[PDB]
Amino acid sequence: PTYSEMIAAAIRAGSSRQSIQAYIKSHYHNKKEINRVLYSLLAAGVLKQTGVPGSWALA
Amino acid sequence: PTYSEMIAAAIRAEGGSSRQSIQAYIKSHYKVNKKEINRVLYSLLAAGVLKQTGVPGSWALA
DNA sequence: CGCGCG
DNA sequence: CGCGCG
Repeated sequence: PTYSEMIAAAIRAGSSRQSIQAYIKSHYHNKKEINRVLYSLLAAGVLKQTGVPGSWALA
Repeated sequence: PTYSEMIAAAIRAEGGSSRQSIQAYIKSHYKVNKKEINRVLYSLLAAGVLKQTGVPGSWALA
């Protein structure tokens, strides 16, 4: 479905960008593209950051 | 001339040079983006040709 | 190496 | 907004 729901499913299943990226490919693109979506949701209040590497979780 | 030669020439003409300073000098003396300049500046930093002196940081010969 | 950057 | 990154 939409990238936000696929990322939400990855977190439900603190998850990193690499974890989220691997969940989407193995269940359903490049590091830059996924990062843009992750930071767009962070700007909108859907996600929260917890570093190096970037760990993501649902707000 | 090579990027190292253009960058050095930009640094000497400064009256301590910023990336935009080096970029503007090159673009009006030879008319040759941000990633390509920073690639060379930070490479010449690694080889000891240049030194940093902040945000975005100023460049100078070593 | 965190990088998403326009 | 520092970004050079591969």
